[PDB]
Amino acid sequence: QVQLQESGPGLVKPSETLSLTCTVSGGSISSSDYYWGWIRQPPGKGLEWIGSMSYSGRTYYNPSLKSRVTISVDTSKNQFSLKLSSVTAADTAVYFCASHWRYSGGLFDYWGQGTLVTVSSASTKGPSVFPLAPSSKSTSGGTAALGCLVKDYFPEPVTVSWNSGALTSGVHTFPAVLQSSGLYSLSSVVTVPSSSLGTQTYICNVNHKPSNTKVDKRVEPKSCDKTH
Amino acid sequence: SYELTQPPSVSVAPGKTARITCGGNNIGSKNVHWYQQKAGQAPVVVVYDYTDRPSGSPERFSGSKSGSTATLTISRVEAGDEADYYCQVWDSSGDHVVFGGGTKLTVLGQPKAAPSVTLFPPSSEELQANKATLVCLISDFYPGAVTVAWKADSSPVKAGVETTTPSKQSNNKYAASSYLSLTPEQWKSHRSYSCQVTHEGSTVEKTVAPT
Repeated sequence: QVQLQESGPGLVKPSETLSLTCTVSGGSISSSDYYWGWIRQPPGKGLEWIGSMSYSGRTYYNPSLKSRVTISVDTSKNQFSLKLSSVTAADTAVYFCASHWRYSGGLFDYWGQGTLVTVSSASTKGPSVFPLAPSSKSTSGGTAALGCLVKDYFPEPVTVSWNSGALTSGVHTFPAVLQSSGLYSLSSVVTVPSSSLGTQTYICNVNHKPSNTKVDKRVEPKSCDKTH
Repeated sequence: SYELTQPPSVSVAPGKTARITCGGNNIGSKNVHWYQQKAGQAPVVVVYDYTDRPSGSPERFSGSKSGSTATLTISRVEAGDEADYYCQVWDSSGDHVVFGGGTKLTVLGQPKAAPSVTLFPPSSEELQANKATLVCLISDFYPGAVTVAWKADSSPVKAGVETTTPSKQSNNKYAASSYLSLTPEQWKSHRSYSCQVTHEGSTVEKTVAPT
């Protein structure tokens, strides 16, 4: 019966102030039977409740967040809102609004879809890529491991070819971590013939279109394990 | 303040019964609701723990309560039951909402596989650039749910860590990665460092040293 949808800015500059809005239909914001809630979820982590507000006036808060959160309702538009202040990289998350059914101790029975909020500068930054060299350890006999580290870039996405697409057998390119600083890192690996490590050439081709850079990176074995 | 404790991962064969636990200091005396959430969706409540009348849930879902461990029991479990389940309570200490950390329920549909781990130390290049990253690659594993601890001064490190969540790969198992962000001298100090991947009560460990 109750439906919710969030409106937000996508990207928010550090230190500044996040402001979301939620639109409801199928119930009035003014019901004594409901509270109205904000719930966030950082990517691949858990659900964190932010706060809940009643028309009546009562407002409940997440204790580690009370300091910086503000919540407001508007009966005329049948909407409600959130403001999160002095916003940091650790605030990047999907933010949900939900109806907060006041009974049985409180549950959220109707949810908006998400809205992702990344807090980061709007700036654009290509990546430094370094070689992940193959080791005596990076071998389980015949199969060796080696790759490229694609560190500190923004924003998504990044594309990683090997040699030049000329090698695609045994290449898993991992998803990227956003890491508290505002930046992304990813790695791409490739398994190879260890017997011919010292005769071949393995080159990462890293493309980050949002910066028009495109890095080639040759990954030679560990020089001190050279085989001559 | 008040905490709810959930296992990070749980795997059942189809048709078998899944038990998901939620630990809180006498959780038994409070309403305990459960939420299902599938990838890229919002949570749906799957246990309405109504006060003073029967529960609400789809067939074969049932929330049970005992002292200090609520339980979400899914019987004759089905593939489409694969999800993260969250328990939620009200800590009226307090006056706030509390969720557990969530549990990936995996409905076993292919043979179990331990993780193939691979740790990479900082590159000499990156070191010369006044940085240092450790890189733990985890691959060829099912179900897709690992937890990763870094340390090895044997002391738990955390604080430098970021870890991806598992993802389907080419050969239909799962892959994941963790990073321990250092500075060259931090790397220099300790004799060792280890990435230790827990996977279904198992543990594959790897270690590196500034040799």
